[PDB]
Amino acid sequence: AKQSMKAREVKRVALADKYFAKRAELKAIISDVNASDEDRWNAVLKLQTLPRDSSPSRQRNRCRQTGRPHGFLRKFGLSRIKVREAAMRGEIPGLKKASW
Amino acid sequence: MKKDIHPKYEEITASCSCGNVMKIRSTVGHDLNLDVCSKCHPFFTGKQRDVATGGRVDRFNKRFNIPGSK
Repeated sequence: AKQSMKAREVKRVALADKYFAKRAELKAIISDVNASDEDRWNAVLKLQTLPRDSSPSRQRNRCRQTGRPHGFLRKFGLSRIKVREAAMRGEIPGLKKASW
Repeated sequence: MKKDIHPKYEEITASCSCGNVMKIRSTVGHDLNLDVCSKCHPFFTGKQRDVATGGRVDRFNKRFNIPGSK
């Protein structure tokens, strides 16, 4: 359900590439432990203001083929409902029902 | 002085000149408007904008976190 979160995610991967690539460990290099006596100063602590949407921490995905409100499953690119649906029709390979 | 109870003379009759400003005193802050509290800031009683002591390491310049091979 609901296209706006699916719309957000599709824009995001080109915006990951554009903002975040040049500014991945830059947080760490300029501020944190990699800034060992170098940087840590104001004249360099203005450089990362473009990436905020681009960040992997907002790259939630959900169901990669329709969208779904939570309950995503990363190994299929699918969800609870949509896995069962694809299995009924035999579209998924290697698929047992558990018995041992 | 009273007939049934007199003043004493044991320690309370000695040193008729002292002060805080006539003479030295080891304590200040006896006005109502000069008094301490020992406030230390909350969540910065020690340090929290901290220099690392659980993630300090030698300097590099890459882009990722233990990527290794890929």
